[PDB]
Amino acid sequence: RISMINPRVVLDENGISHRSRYFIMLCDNETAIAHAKKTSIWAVKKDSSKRISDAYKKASVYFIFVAQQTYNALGYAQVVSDLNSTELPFWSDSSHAGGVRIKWIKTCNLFSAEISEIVSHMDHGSEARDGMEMMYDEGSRLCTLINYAIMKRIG
Repeated sequence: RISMINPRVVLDENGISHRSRYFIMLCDNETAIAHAKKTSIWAVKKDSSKRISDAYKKASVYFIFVAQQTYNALGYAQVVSDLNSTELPFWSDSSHAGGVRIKWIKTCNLFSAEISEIVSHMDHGSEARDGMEMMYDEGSRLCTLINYAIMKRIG
């Protein structure tokens, strides 16, 4: 099983790479995304914490940040620490299991129709669920689209 966009990337049964794994973060709080972009911390939901923590121990993990109401691209970051119940950001609530440190790769606030299309179909054809893992080809495409949109915006 080989990635459709990268012949050198082997995929598991789910279409997920063994080495690079991608999760979507759907944010509806300007204060939370602004805080995360300044302090490089994110809060992980209890519902997706086990799969995200297991991925952190096995591979490189990236969060792709998308606005809930618009699907605006907000950036993407590598997760660089495991879940910690004592380092939760101030905006977290009872639905969060713990915080993770992140390392921002790109940060923006823009719209891409191509990005919105991918997020709109990420749940096997339906709208993405917050915290879900995506396929390798979706994460690779989204990161490239963010890089390309940032690139074109500076011009």
